[PDB]
Amino acid sequence: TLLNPYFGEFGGMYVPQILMPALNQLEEAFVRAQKDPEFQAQFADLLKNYAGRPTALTKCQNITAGTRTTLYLKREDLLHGGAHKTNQVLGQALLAKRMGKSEIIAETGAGQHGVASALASALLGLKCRIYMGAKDVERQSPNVFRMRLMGAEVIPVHSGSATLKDACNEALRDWSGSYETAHYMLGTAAGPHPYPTIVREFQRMIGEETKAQILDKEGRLPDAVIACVGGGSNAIGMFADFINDTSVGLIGVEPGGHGIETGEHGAPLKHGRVGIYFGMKAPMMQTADGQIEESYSISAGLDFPSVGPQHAYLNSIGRADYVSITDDEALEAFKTLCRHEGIIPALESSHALAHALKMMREQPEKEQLLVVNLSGRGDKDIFTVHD
Amino acid sequence: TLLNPYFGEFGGMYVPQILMPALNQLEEAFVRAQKDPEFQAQFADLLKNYAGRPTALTKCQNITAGTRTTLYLKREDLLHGGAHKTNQVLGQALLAKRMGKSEIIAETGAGQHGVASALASALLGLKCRIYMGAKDVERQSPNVFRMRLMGAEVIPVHSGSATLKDACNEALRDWSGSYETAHYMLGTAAGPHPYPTIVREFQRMIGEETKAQILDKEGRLPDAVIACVGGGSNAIGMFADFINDTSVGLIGVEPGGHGIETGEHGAPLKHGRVGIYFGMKAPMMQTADGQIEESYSISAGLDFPSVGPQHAYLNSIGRADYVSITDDEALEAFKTLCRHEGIIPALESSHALAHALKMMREQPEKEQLLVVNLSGRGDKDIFTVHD
Amino acid sequence: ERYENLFAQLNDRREGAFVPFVTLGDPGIEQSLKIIDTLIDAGADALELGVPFSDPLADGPTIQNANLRAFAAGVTPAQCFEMLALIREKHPTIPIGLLMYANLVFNNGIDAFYARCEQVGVDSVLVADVPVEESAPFRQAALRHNIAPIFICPPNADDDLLRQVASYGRGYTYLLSRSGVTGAENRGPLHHLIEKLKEYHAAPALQGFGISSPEQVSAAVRAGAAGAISGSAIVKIIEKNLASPKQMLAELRSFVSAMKAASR
Amino acid sequence: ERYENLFAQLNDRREGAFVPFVTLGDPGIEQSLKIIDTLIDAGADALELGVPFSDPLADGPTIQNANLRAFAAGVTPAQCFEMLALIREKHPTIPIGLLMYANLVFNNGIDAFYARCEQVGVDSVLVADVPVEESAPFRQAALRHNIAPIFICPPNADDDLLRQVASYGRGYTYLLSRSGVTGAENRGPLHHLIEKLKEYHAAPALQGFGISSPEQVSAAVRAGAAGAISGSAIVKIIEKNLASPKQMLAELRSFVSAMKAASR
Ligand SMILES: O=[S@](CCCCP(=O)(O)O)c1ccccc1O
Ligand SMILES: O=[S@](CCCCP(=O)(O)O)c1ccccc1O
Ligand SMILES: *Cc1c(COP(=O)(O)O)cnc(C)c1O
Ligand SMILES: *Cc1c(COP(=O)(O)O)cnc(C)c1O
Ligand code: NA
Ligand code: NA
Repeated sequence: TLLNPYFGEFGGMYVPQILMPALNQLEEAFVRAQKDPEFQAQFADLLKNYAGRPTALTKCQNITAGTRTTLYLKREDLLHGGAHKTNQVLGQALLAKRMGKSEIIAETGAGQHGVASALASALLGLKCRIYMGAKDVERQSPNVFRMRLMGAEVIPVHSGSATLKDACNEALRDWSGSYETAHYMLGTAAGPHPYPTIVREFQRMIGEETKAQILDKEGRLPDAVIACVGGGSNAIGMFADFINDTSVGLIGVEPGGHGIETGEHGAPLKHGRVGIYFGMKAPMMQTADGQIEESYSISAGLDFPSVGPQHAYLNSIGRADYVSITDDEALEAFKTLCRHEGIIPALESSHALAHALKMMREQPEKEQLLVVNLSGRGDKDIFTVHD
Repeated sequence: TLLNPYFGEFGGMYVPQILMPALNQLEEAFVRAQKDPEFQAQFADLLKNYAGRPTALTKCQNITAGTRTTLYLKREDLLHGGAHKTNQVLGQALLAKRMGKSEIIAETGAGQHGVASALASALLGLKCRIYMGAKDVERQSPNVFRMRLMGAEVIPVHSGSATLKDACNEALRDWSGSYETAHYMLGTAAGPHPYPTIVREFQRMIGEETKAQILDKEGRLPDAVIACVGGGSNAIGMFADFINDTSVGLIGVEPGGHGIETGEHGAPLKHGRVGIYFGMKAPMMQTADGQIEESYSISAGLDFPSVGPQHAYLNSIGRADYVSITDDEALEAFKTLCRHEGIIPALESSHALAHALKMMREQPEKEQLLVVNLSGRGDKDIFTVHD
Repeated sequence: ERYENLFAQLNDRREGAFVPFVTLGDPGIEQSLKIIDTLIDAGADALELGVPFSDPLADGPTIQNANLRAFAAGVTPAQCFEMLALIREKHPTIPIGLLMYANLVFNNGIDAFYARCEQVGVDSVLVADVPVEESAPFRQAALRHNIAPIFICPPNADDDLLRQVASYGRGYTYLLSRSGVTGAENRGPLHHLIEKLKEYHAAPALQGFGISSPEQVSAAVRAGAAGAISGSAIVKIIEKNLASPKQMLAELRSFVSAMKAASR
Repeated sequence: ERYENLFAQLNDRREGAFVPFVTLGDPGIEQSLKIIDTLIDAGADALELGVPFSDPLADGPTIQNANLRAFAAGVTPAQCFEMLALIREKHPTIPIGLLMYANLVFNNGIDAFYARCEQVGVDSVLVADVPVEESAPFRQAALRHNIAPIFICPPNADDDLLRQVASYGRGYTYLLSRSGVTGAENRGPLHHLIEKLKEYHAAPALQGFGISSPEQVSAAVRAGAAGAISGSAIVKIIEKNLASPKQMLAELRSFVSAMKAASR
């Protein structure tokens, strides 16, 4: 390969032999594109004029009143589509086009990646196919309807647990037989190389913009940047540009569900076991026998049963620290931001907020300059937090 | 008064004597604020760092393929809150604060103005009271819940038709007895002076930004700018900076409902009768006896039974032209933008799009540089266009 | 000259005026005509009559419901003028004032509305949503048809306003005892205004808003006002006795007799 | 040396190998053991056995359901090794190959998995989601415990891949006749690959994917392959006859007898 497929022990290319040329093709295209100023100018144009880049960096004065913490929120909730996912899909769509591909295959759990893939394909003239577990489709009619309105074909998968896991299975099954005309638009910074690297590079704007913005407004780098971790894309997008700034802490928040001790959570990085699945060697939600399990969280978007290999690596060497936040903890952060700042955060993003809130509240007198990545809008969750 | 309350024959200050000092107070505060660089810098900061200004100007290549029309969309759908209304409420909240006021009174029909008023008050520390007709509250639980989550008190009005009209009544009734501590945050470019002037000035960014953006990208001013007209705020915000550019056409689109000929519409400017109501002399939805009527449209947000006085004036002198678009026409534009551009427009905004689409389709060979004001996001309408 | 004559008469008698308010057509036309005759027989010195409007923004719940009840009966502004003509044919000297909202008088042309008032025998018109700043055309049209244009003097009126109200108005000056809307719910010192208006030769003042008890009308007279207006207290008796028209009239009688006695 | 011996034997007989596939525990343990004995009695030359996995991403619907049925019965990898030991205690010479997914062999440690295979008498292991690029540890562990590491040769393999597959594999070379997943649904010329593999002294090739009729196995032998693997066609007979175990065995017999006859 042209690039290293591993981040220490994690990563790799664990896919059937038949799919190897597809991965080697994608890697070469990515390396070329990254060197191509024309591709770069095209990506920048769509990001700016279509998606709404650069996104705001908002100071939250009300929330921190009475403490020595200064909190800012990177406004990815203001990106077209209402989530950070949009950045990624635009670049991957241009990559598909650069390869002479005319079809897009995509997986989705909560529906967000599907909506993002459907909009990128509509705009760029690609035929989009989306796989969604039958359980998720039933539970996600608004997003399925959005995907369909956007011209995408939505296909329910009834195999296994009929959820994300299984949708991810069907997508690769399809891809192994259609890679010659279709490109698989993977939804997170996980899966077989070159996906973890590609998604990071197409999500990098986030931290790059956050750096310039904080330098302008505070004349200093942040003490720590915090992000929720479902599969790892919004988190790595935030972290990347700060990795070499050793004084800047990198904190990833995994869903604790009803509590780690109950077993009802979605935190494989800190509480699962290393396994090999989804074309990757990484920490996983797994039975003692090695049967793949489901992740649980009040937030549907944090249900990927594993985690990006770069995170597992950043953790092992001590560069980044990972923690968890329970459903109730995230509900509280959600409620709090609504009332004090007038911003409705996605329940996914609320896990990151909840942790910055703990950091503040636990040590009110500590001088701290914090940045939370508000990865998405919460209009989506109004009914969930309602009942 | 310090400023002219009329736009030709339209406008005025038709409120009970008791409310006159409140209007004269507001006018003085506005004149001062407009002169105050500190107020200006504060407004600019909130607009940029909190709301997401400047919004994008997106070129729609797919939609115009095969014609000689070039179409751009001013992306107000990307503003915090998902609608243009946010610009307005931030300025009015700062005005309330400049006056030493600590309470906010607000009216809402579809729920958007209420959500915008609730978020501005949460952020700026104001106690927000919102009036909503009992029919609208039943029909708008998601927005009522959003308002409540944001700390606002929501009050159902059961009088009259229990809709916008009646909510507007209750707000003034409240204000006539509480003007000393509370400020009435009117939701559109209508009502008694100084509201039509104030809302325009706090919505002016829209056209000002559109001008610079089109000059940069096309090196020419647009042939015409198009906007839907419910009460008139998004439209006048777009028009204002172009009024003195005589070569630029100004087109306002009113809802035609089931068709003008059926009587089931919301187009008072072109098909109603001049009356005196809501503290204003303006075209109105009215019976032959002079009893105030309701506006009808598939879009709930285009239900204000009258129209801003500046529009009635711009029409009378021939500076701006007003047309209408039916429910089915707007549904088609909604469907079309979703499939070809990957953008879900508010059904309100879809009336403006539908007209630019007619302009194109009717004369495909006419060279035309058009700008549609996409006043809002359409996630809101997915269920409506679903059934 | 009906108000002029009435006031001279009450002055000769060292009495204050008691003026009840009701919505024309509430709860029905025939019952409304009946309510009005009872009001006069029990001692009303003059009448303040509201024509049903869809959006009465200066009125509290009680009067809001009066309009709703009249609407339920199907009363229209045309039927109101018919009602008004008969009330005058029955009572030649009692001053009659209309409570109007702007759209109803502007609707068919301002001049034509005042012409109709004259023809029917109306004495004055108060347009609740037209401040002095916007009054020119209504004032002029009223005067042209021998109708008194009534202006509202807020409890916090500055000198310029007092001077304006005094110069423009006729019939009576509407002295607001309170901020807010109509309602016997809230009660809410006018000595200074009353004296200043007298100084500027304003039309005699009638205190309105919140007046619901006899002590309130005697206090109004004592302060220097020529009388008091009572609406919600009156309409509440109608609301209460809808299922018994006979009970209604009897109850209305006792109240206005009590209220009128207090002005003596 | 089971595959080595088998191939020499079939060569002496100028015959091709017929290798059926089934999921261990489908539809139940006792019925599965029974299915396997029937398969052998009807003429199977070797066996390809899948252990139930939750996420079989290289398998079409038919085999996806086989895993589901085994799961419904409660079959676990531990019960599978017990099943495997008994199958060997009953049949001493038939080559047995396992179809595995990576997590199941890495789960308890790679080395320990191959040690267990040896102990039970397994002859080869194919890990469906481990390409040659990622095979080192599996290859090494297999060889260390006298287990043949099976590699897949795609229908579009380049020279470098052919050379790699030939060097690393043992037992047999898995010749994919098609792109995509397992399924008798899709059928989908391998002469060049077959000749090139022979050139590089690769283990004898067994063609797999889409083989569901006797003409297909004779064609495989004619092209130069040492045999053919058939899975979905086999599992479909189980699926069809779930309500009649006796009917199942009888139907399985006819099919593999027919399939085996075609390799002669
Ligand atoms: O004078 S009429 C009836 C006033 C009733 C006062 P209240 O006793 O019910 O408290 C009137 C004047 C101004 C505005 C609205 C109106 O209805
Ligand atoms: O060789 S086993 C069974 C192959 C059956 C092929 P078909 O006849 O059903 O079409 C196997 C190999 C590779 C990947 C997945 C597998 O299950
Ligand atoms: C899609 C989704 C996630 C899950 O995220 P990863 O970034 O890949 O971990 C998190 N937040 C939001 C708002 C999402 O939509
Ligand atoms: C609030 C609303 C309107 C109605 O608008 P005015 O601008 O005041 O005419 C139109 N479009 C959207 C998206 C709205 O939310
Ligand atoms: Na996860
Ligand atoms: Na309107």
